[PDB]
Amino acid sequence: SSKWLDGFRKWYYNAAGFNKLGLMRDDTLHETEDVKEAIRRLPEDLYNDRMFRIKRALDLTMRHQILPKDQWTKYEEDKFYLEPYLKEVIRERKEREEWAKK
Amino acid sequence: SHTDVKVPDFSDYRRAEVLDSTKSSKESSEARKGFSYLVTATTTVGVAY
Amino acid sequence: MLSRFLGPRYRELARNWIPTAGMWGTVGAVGLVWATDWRLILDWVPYINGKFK
Amino acid sequence: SPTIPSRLYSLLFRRTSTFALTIAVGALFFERAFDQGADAIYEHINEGKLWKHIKHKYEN
Amino acid sequence: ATFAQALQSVPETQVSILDNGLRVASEQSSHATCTVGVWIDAGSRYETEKNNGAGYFLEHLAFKGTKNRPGNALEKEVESIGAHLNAYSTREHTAYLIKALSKDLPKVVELLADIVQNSSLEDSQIEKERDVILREMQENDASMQNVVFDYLHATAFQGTPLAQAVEGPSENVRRLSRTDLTDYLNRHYKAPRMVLAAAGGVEHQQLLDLAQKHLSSVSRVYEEDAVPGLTPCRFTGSEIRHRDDALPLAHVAIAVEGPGWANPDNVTLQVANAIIGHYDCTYGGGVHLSSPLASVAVANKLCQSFQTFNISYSDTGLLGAHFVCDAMSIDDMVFFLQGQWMRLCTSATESEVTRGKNILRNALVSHLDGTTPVCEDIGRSLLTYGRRIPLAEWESRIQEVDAQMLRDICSKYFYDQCPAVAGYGPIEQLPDYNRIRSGMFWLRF
Amino acid sequence: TNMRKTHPLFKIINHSFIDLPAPSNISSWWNFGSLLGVCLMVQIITGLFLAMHYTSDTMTAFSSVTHICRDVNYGWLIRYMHANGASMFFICLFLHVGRGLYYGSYTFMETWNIGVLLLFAVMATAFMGYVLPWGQMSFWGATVITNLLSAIPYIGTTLVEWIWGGFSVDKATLTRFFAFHFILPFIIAALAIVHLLFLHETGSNNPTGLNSDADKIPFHPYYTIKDILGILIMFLILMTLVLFFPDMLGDPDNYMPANPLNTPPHIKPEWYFLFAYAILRSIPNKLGGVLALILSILILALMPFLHTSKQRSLMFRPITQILYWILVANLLILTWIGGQPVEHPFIIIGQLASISYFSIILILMPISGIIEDKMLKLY
Amino acid sequence: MTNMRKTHPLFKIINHSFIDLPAPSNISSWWNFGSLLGVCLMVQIITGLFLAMHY
Ligand SMILES: CCCCCCCCCCCCCCCCCC(=O)OC[C@H](COP(=O)(O)OCCN)OC(=O)CCCCCCCCCCCCCCCCC
Ligand code: HEM
Ligand code: HEM
Ligand code: HEM
Ligand code: HEM
Repeated sequence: SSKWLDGFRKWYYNAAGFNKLGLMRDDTLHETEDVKEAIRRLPEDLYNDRMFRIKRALDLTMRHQILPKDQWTKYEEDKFYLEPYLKEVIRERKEREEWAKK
Repeated sequence: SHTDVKVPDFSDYRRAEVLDSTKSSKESSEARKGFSYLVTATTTVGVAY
Repeated sequence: MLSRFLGPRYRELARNWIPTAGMWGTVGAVGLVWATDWRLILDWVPYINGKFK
Repeated sequence: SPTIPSRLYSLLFRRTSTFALTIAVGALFFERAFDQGADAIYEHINEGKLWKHIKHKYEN
Repeated sequence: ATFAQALQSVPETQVSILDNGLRVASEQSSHATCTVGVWIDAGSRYETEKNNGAGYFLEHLAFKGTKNRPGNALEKEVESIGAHLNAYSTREHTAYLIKALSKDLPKVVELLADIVQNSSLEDSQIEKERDVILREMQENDASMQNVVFDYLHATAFQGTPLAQAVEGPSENVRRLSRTDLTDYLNRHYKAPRMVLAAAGGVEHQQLLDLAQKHLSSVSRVYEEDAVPGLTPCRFTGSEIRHRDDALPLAHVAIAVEGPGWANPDNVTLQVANAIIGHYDCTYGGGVHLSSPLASVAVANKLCQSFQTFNISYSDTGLLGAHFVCDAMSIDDMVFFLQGQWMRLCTSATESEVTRGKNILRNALVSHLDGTTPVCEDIGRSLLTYGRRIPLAEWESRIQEVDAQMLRDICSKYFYDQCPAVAGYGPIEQLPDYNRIRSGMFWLRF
Repeated sequence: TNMRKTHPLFKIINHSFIDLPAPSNISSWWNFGSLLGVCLMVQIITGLFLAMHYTSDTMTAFSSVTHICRDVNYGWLIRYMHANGASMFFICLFLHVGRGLYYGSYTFMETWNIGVLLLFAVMATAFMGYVLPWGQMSFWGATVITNLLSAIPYIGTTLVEWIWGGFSVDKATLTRFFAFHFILPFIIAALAIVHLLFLHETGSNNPTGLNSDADKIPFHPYYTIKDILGILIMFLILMTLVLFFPDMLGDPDNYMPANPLNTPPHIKPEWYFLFAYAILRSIPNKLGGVLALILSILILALMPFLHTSKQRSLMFRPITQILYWILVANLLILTWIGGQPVEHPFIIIGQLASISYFSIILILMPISGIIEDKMLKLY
Repeated sequence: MTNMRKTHPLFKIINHSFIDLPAPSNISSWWNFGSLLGVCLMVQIITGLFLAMHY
């Protein structure tokens, strides 16, 4: 966990390949009701940054190109911008479901 | 006036058990529904055959 | 009951709707033996057995 | 007394599943009765002409 | 303190009967102000379509002067003590009530002595109240909710005395004379049909002494010795639809026949209404209201508002819902509303039954706060039930309702019935009666 | 004013093909879908010109087909493009389903289910069409696969007597197979209309799997000329497969007349069925083999409920990419094994191939999805 | 909660054409012949399908 799991996480981040399209991790998440609500709750700056990064990725995958290596999203600089919003939406959905159980 | 309107006479059209205005319903509604749904059930039986 | 239909309320819905589903299953079984003219089950009744199907 | 359509509605025609069960059982009994009656009408109008009336001289 | 013995700590209404058959009932509390009223079994259901507006016209004239106090002097007798004098008339019950202080308790009974006994009907007052009531109904037909409820009573109770409005048609208002009002007062303001109710800082013995000394001369004797019977009314499943596209949004009410007062399953029906409840556009909860009709109506923005009613009369009544919405959603609201009714006939679970019981308990206790609602309940209960039901008895009757008898009662009254529909406004998308009649049952049941 | 948006017939064409928003980054694989439609039309058109001379009778079916090839003007051309167009139809169909599996296109559940209904219909249509020329392989393949369809106790024997119209495969079976083979492509065309209708409520998927609503382009003129180019490439492949190797994919044993007493040493279906055939004989029980064939073709229907990743496409999932390509490799091995006789070592290879196929689809891909979810620090 | 009659797409199509289609109230028995032509077309398809199985 100390030595190579972080190293294997870095190698897997390089190998998965959304960093060379300029995407962050949370841009790659497939939408559900939860993800759409979490995106709807985002502020305007992060929403506009996300949508520009997504359409830049679609432009790059149109031409079958990738970003230059200095413009690849770094593993440490990758911010998890969405997942507190997603965790709050998941928590309130679980609260609604457990109320509907009883 | 909204109080000036009233429903006209339907005594040419309504059934004999609901013709009497001073007798309450929910005494013959089951018989009327049973007769109409009996017609529906019998023609459903014929169509199914 | 995949992940979140487990509770007292859906148990109550099941206890309300199994009699209706059982009556519908009786309808389906009677329609099956009626349409297919099943030799095993239609041969118990006294009335239909005049033509012996 | 409650009438015959009243008991039919309160006992069979109220729900839809009991309605469908009544329709199915009535279809069974009705196809039995109708087929026997229509067939019997058919040999009563055509007596001595069908094969079933004359398969006694040659059946042995 | 448990709710049951806290409900038992409420003081009991004391009821007593004079030699005229007039009932006198009082409830004592610690308030400095009292509410005293007279309740009479004289509504529009006791009329014979030539005196169709006699009760409304009489309740207009009743504060205009007596044979002892000529006109405005009566007003001074109310306004020099700060008392508030009020009257209303339903289709069955007519009330003259007044809120005053306790120290003025004798003299105010004097007013209810001669309001219902010695009303003086001056002819100038007759034509003045005639054209006042004409412009009053010309004002009242603008309110689409009153129009829809009067249309619902017209189409639900066709050819019966319960279809007609309390105000009556405009042609009788220009035709009621002095002798007809005298005949109505003689036939219907009799002794055994009158309940003198008091609530608040009153004592039953002092109220009885005042009631004897004032109202011991109320008639009890008949004019033509022909008892006006209160016949059963035939509920008719039908529709009425007044299409007016210039109106901004439509009011639609759908009802079925309900049991009335004497049938205890009415309480069960109340819990059913408490499951569906009400919704308005100016609420606060939003999508998180417990009522699924309200939640879907705010999720799809279907309706401006809806409410559920259980109106009762002598061995009959109406039971249903009324919604105002824009035109483009009308049928969808109907569909959703009908679906809720079908759930209450088929899939009633104990959680919403407990919620509806709690809502009915809180609404029933909180409605009986105030001397005027307590006096209203006393007078209406002694006219309808013949006795005052204590709130502990209501609590015991509520507590016996579970989900099984709820869906039994709802399958009795809602499932596969013929409703009465009343629409007003842009009601083109309001479905035809065969669609509502098909929505009164499920094919999955 | 304009007819493209107001005329009720041109409004449908404009909404479906002209001003339809499509993702700007979809690869050539999406062209396969339109190619399938083109193949359908081609098959239907060529099928109609086979029907103007075909005689559905066991005495004069083989003779009628030879008369089509030898005496009808360009009749050999129409017959061999019908056969190789059936083969090209199945190639495009397989790549269409592979595109659906790889890029997470099964989350459109209604479109996916109308798809697997279409797949069932075209498999049955190709089966009865292959029975139609009434050679040795047609008769014996029909007899073998329908007799193993008869394996259900108390029900299957009455169903196989009803399907055959007699004791075995005979003239009634040939004529009813001709009627069914003619009429099934029109239900296929209507189901393709419903397929496209269920697609167009939500739009196409893109290779990245992301929301392409930030960057979409009209279908005209881009994907119009892209699908035209794909049509031209497909017609190159098809006309090379007809004009140069007309029976490379075919089977020579179908060129003898149907002798009912001449059992061939090998009996095979066509190649596009063969993998299911190798799943059929991988179990030594007839109920087990037929039901396993049903699960091997209905596991596509079970696929949308076996998705566990918080992502959609396999573009950012390398382990599940490896498992997918192992699955495709296993499918290729199953096709080769179903081509092969039932001897050593083909029986154990086929058994391990079917076991690994069901294990990879059912078990290993959700495990790989949850492993990659844990690996990406989100679970 | 939604209405599956008016939101599901092919259910929306059949609801537009067959259930909630605004038709004139006074059309006579001469307006039944379009549906008669449709059902007779369907009868022709089914009976010809069963005829072509032996022709
Ligand atoms: C830690 C790995 C490091 C690799 C370093 C390679 C050189 C790196 C420097 C040069 C750059 C080369 C190009 C880089 C390509 C992309 C990055 C890369 O190398 O990825 C490695 C690749 C995918 O990585 P990952 O998914 O993590 O591997 C898991 C292994 N299963 O994984 C692989 O390539 C491994 C694939 C193994 C597949 C084995 C399949 C065996 C089973 C096949 C059965 C088929 C059916 C048989 C019949 C069944 C029935 C009998
Ligand atoms: C009868 C043969 C078939 C025809 C004619 C057909 C037709 C089409 C067409 C025209 C499209 C739109 C163009 C495209 O996106 O490629 C499409 C897309 C699609 N088809 Fe089919 N299809 C067929 C078979 C199947 C099968 C068998 C499946 C299921 C495995 C399927 C599932 C899909 C899916 C999921 C899409 C959506 C594409 C995406 O957004 O990724 N199709 N099909
Ligand atoms: C309505 C359209 C169609 C008609 C009228 C039709 C008609 C025919 C006819 C008459 C034959 C026998 C003539 C011959 O074998 O050369 C035939 C064979 C065949 N058809 Fe079709 N067909 C149609 C669509 C299809 C489709 C969509 C497929 C693909 C699934 C297909 C696959 C085949 C195959 C594989 C053969 C056997 C070719 C061979 O002799 O090897 N047909 N078809
Ligand atoms: C193939 C046979 C035909 C079918 C299946 C068919 C089907 C229909 C149907 C279902 C309707 C609507 C119901 C009705 O109004 O009766 C209709 C209406 C109509 N059809 Fe046809 N039709 C056929 C032949 C024709 C022909 C030959 C004409 C032209 C002379 C025609 C002209 C019309 C017109 C003008 C209407 C509308 C009449 C109205 O709205 O009152 N149809 N058809
Ligand atoms: C696609 C559906 C249809 C099929 C498969 C079909 C098939 C056939 C077949 C096999 C026959 C020969 C049987 C015989 O003649 O005894 C036939 C005859 C005939 N069909 Fe059709 N048919 C279809 C639709 C129609 C339609 C729509 C019409 C026109 C209303 C029609 C009119 C006729 C007529 C008039 C005959 C001659 C009947 C006779 O003289 O015996 N068919 N059809």
